[PDB]
Amino acid sequence: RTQTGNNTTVNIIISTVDYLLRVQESISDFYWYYSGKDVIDEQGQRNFSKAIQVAKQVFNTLTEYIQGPCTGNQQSLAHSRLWDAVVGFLHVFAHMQMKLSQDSSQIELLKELMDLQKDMVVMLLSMLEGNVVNGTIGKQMVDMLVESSNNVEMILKFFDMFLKLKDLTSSDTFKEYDPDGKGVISKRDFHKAMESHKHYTQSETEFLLSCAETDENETLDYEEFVKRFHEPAKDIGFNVA
Amino acid sequence: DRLVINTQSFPNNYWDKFVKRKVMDKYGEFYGRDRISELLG
Ligand SMILES: Cn1c(=O)c2c(ncn2C)n(C)c1=O
Repeated sequence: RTQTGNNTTVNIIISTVDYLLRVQESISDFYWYYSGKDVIDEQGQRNFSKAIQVAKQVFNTLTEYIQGPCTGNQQSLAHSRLWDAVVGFLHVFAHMQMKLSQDSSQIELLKELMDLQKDMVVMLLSMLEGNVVNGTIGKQMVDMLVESSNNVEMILKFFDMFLKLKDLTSSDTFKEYDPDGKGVISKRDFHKAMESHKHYTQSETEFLLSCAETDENETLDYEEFVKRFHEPAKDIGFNVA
Repeated sequence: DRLVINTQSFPNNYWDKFVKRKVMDKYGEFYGRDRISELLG
């Protein structure tokens, strides 16, 4: 941070802060490009994964910058810019899950992306820790969050949907609903199963039914629809929780 | 008391029977509106 012993010095932490700012801006405009066509080619995906790896790595650096409770590091970070880049990240994620909620192409990058969210919020809580009364830096975080509160909604309720509907799918309109319970439960079988539950909105449950991916006639697997990422999503939501 | 659910003067010395319609409105839209109300009466 300081490098006191020499005549002159720099603060390299500010340098990496602005570097990831530039990185963030780049990824956001990449989203702005892909935000209209939404039929994303191989190329943008595979380079984008590498950009994701950059974001992962720089968050790893960031975390280990605040690996301990190093205070003046937190002070510089409190006066640093970076929060806006986080806000833009949330904005990316919010729409990003929805376009990435579709295909075998999507789910890899989606997994990396929700991984990146997890690492980013790990970074956030790791720099959080030094609070006492209500946390001046925590007040700052509240400002950032309830500022960007709207795009927080999409990701959190997406988590809610994917979590509670991997939870629902055990039985009592599911396993006895067919003889086997493999997932030969049809599309509208599960749809009216949801209706008999009457828990969620029809819109996003039928959106899930759109992401049921049409198992060759009407049916839908139990794990392979939701769980295989939902429990990763459970980990992620646990972190944010 | 699984056999008293449908009974007519159900709080015959307690309070009031409007609580039956009240919990119909608590639950019948979820599961069965005319089913559970008729299950009560
Ligand atoms: C009908 N009724 C009530 O509804 C009631 C009550 N005490 C409280 N409630 C609410 N008593 C004594 C009562 O007779």
